[PDB]
Amino acid sequence: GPEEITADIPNVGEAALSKLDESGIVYIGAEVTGGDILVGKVTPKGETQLTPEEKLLRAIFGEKASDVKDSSLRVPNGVSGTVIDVQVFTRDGVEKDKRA
Amino acid sequence: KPLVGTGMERAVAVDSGVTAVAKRGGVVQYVDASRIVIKVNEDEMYPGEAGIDIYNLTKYTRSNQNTCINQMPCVSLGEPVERGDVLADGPSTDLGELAL
Amino acid sequence: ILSPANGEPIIVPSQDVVLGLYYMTRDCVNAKGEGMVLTGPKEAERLYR
Amino acid sequence: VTEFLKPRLVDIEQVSSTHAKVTLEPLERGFGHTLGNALRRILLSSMPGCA
Amino acid sequence: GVLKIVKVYLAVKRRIQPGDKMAGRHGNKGVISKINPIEDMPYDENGTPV
Amino acid sequence: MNKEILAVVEAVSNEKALPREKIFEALESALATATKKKYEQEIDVRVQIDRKSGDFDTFRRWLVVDEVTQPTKEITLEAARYEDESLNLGDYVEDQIESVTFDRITTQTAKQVIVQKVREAERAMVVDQFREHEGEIITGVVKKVNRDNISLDLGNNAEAVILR
Amino acid sequence: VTEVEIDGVLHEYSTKEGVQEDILEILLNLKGLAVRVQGKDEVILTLNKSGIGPVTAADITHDGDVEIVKPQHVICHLTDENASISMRIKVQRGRGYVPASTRIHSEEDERPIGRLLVDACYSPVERIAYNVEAARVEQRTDLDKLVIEMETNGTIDPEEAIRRAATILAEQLEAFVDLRDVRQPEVKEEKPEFDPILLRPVDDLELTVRSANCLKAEAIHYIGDLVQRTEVELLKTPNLGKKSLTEIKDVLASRGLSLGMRLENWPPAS
Amino acid sequence: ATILAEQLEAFVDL
Repeated sequence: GPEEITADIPNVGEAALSKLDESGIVYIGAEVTGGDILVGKVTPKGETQLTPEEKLLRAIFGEKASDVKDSSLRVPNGVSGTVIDVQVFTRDGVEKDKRA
Repeated sequence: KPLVGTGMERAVAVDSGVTAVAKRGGVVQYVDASRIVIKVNEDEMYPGEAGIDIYNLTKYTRSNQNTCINQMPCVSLGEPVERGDVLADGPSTDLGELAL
Repeated sequence: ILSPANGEPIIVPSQDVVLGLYYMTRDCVNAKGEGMVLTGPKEAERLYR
Repeated sequence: VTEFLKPRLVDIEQVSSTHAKVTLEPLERGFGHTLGNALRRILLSSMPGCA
Repeated sequence: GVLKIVKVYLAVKRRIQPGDKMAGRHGNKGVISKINPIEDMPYDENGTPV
Repeated sequence: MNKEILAVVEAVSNEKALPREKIFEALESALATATKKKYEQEIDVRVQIDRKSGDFDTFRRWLVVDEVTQPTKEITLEAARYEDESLNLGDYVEDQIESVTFDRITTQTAKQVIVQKVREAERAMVVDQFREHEGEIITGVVKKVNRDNISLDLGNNAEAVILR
Repeated sequence: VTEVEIDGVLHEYSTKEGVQEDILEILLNLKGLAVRVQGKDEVILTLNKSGIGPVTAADITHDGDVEIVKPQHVICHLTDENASISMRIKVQRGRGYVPASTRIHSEEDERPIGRLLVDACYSPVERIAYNVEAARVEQRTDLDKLVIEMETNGTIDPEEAIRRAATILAEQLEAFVDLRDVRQPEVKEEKPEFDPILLRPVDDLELTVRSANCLKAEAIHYIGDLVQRTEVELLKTPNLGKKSLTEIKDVLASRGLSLGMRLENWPPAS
Repeated sequence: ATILAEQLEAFVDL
């Protein structure tokens, strides 16, 4: 399945999320420090469950919460700095982000 | 400006692209920190096309070596510039002179 | 301190320190204080400072 | 705060009973040289004695 | 097959500090070696430091 | 909301072993641990999701004992002299409500609880079914041989063992 | 100046339609500003301007104690017609010089994105020359009249600065005016075990004022004497629901302690 | 130290 840039992250706390907006991408001007997470994108992790009795559950209850894996983008540890801009390129069809 | 220069500053600055050279002379109708609006002199404009031109000065933007490039408008307001003059010093430039 | 290549001392004061000493251990003919007698190096040091 | 850091010395070494080596710590970022210089210029020249 | 390329920009204001590399215009390169305080530097007899 | 967990329990085709009562109590416990992971006030918040009436709603436990350890869930035998509690063991309240539900961690812990519970329930079902079959000749596939005793599988993850 | 915040700015690298200089140049100019404050040790000035003109120092909203030294100090140039700049400026007092990133204390300072951190460079003296000359004194010779010339920010007054520096020097000299073996190291300490929270009152915990008056009306002012307040000795309070009790359990106990512990260290000092 | 303090005496105010 394709990626998702949703602000929510299963494991990390709000502290590692507070710098983000509802769309995950950081506010323009938030002073980030090393290691911190800019985005904000989780990944489809699992496979080979093949339990329709749960797939059907997670077809309606967990199609969004099935195989999360937080392959976010974090600032490389060592470099600090202020964010001043966020460019966004979208694949048409997928509408836009609120930031976009 | 460097105190002891070799006179070559005018050429190396203007002949580069980093400085937003004024195309067609006129009066500075409206300056700003990022946008310049030059009302063309009454002659060097086509019959139609009131054509008050706009120079959009690129603000802080990445370099191919991660150095900010910022053009601040070195010109005042209401002053008249001729064709091919300097209107915004590029990165590490002053008054249209290479200022390293 | 002795380079294994040649037994000459590898740690030699090269520059910016040799100049210092060479200037110090020099002799202007008629400089301020010529002709005195000093009761020891510390004495002359106090005199110069 | 405009309230400085006064030193808390650690040693007064008295080799030879007439040749002392005092240490002081810490001083301001530049006070070391200023106090040393003032004290030296005073002791060398302006110090009443007898000879 | 890429949906949302999000580029983020980061601006760091790197001040000068020991270790940096400075050079005149005559190949006299060198490394900045100490941020000496303003007063300790030599100064002309009219007060202006160097 | 009530629509969410309604869909949850109803979409469960094996509601036989998983009726709405025990299912919704298990979901109460799931949301309990979910908010406890959200909050830092680690208090066992039994939900009472209002099985068929309404949406979710949270509580607060108080672990009646002479120990004030973790006072966030401590109100002792009679350290509740307000509101005319009239309680001797279990003096709890709904002091706070409205803990988020559409997040990731709630759905993940709910899924985990549901899978655990459905497997346990259908295991109990099959065990009782074979209890009906007791005293008969039941086939099955062996699972693993051990020198002292053998583990055989009967299908539906039904296990049996045969001793020395 | 040590801190600024403008309305439209989100980071010092931005622009603002209407002002000629960029934000960074405004920061540099602000740093160049010179001001004296008298009573307090920090203050929040405000500058509001609208319309074309060179926005300079004197056009700020001065208070009674803050005092700009030179008005024509140019801050920026409002060049568009209906351009508006409204900024707040935290101006503090200190000693010496301090850069920006070295001022980091917590994360709440950077929490408001509008926060901009100019590196404070406050040192009222800019250049200090001196020289001696022969003083034609009452009756002696080679007495040296010393002359000190100072180029300063008009912040500090000459005699004021001289006497402040002389006090600093005399005190720092007094440190060894009677030097000795004052060497510091010691061992075998006996420390009052109680945590300093106990000395502090309830309002030193960020609690709701309602529960504050509640524990007032239930004989609780210190914190070493609310730990000497059994758990039954709290909820009896007039009108404790859960919220005031929430604050109580939060800022008294949940921060590490209990809602009343049978302790016997307090009082070791009260 | 004492001689320099006596030098300064006419300046400090504490």
